[PDB]
Amino acid sequence: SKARVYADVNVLRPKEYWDYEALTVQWGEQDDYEVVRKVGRGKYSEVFEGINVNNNEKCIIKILKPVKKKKIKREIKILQNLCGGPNIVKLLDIVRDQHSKTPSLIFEYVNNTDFKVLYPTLTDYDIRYYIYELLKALDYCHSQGIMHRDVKPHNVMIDHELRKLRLIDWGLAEFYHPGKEYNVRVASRYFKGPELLVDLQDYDYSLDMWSLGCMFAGMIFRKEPFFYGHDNHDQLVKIAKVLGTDGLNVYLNKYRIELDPQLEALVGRHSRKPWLKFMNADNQHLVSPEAIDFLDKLLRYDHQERLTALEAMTHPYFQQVRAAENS
Ligand SMILES: Brc1c(Br)c(Br)c2[nH]nnc2c1Br
Repeated sequence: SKARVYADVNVLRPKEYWDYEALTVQWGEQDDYEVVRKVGRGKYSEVFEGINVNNNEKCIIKILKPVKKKKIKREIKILQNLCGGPNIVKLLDIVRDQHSKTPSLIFEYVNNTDFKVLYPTLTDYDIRYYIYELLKALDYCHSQGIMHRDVKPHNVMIDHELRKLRLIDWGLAEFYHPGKEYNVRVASRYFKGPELLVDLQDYDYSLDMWSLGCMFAGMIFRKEPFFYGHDNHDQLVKIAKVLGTDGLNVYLNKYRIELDPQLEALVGRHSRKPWLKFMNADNQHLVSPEAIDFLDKLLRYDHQERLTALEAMTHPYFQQVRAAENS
């Protein structure tokens, strides 16, 4: 399997662009940034809200904990390559300490609304507007030969007050290379594409479109995790119960994959449940014929069949968002 679009972008670019292991970061000054309060974490990092002590501007400080070398360079190089792109979080500086305690990434400030409280307030047009803005980020990173791999509500920061959208946390992002076998342990369970669930390792940018599709279904149908599995195996079962098992079998046959007999039985046999069955009076105002059509073109087993981000932008569902953008 090879990406339908932007498959050879990294080949055409110099080795330095995509060879992140050979990256010699230019460290800034840790003194220029004070850490104020933790909004951060404990996976591969801690995120805080701080200020730039040279202009008093707020910023986001991400401190990398027990996450050794490869990954850090990888995230830094992808961020530098994308800085300036439409709706891509902006890496302002990269600092550390002279003596020991290591890594810290500085970002432009971002101001969120726990997506769980925001999504219910979104109107039909707001969803169209924000998904379209997210589409600009993915088409840009993809055209730059980069896969995000962790698209989910938490990583799509939305400042509704300012109608601003930022795709954050590129810690799981990677450069795309034709035929390369990637790690499938990426994304968050509910947004994992079928490829990752059946171990199809030579995936591509289309993985992000499946994640986007899961978010979209979740937003228009008012069903937060649209595909709510309990584990990686049960995630595939939940997907099969909606898309149907006939399409799953076609996909496996095409890419020559055979499921673990215990997983195959677990998935079983299911008919395709039409998208209209998730519609109700609660989400009615968000559903339309075009919204169902768009979603249908994103949530396809076969990654090669899914709409690319660019093609997604021209779907009729966005025609209004697109027009307003003219002058
Ligand atoms: Br909250 C938050 C914000 Br804001 C940014 Br920016 C992040 N980048 N990586 N992880 C992040 C988290 Br958690």
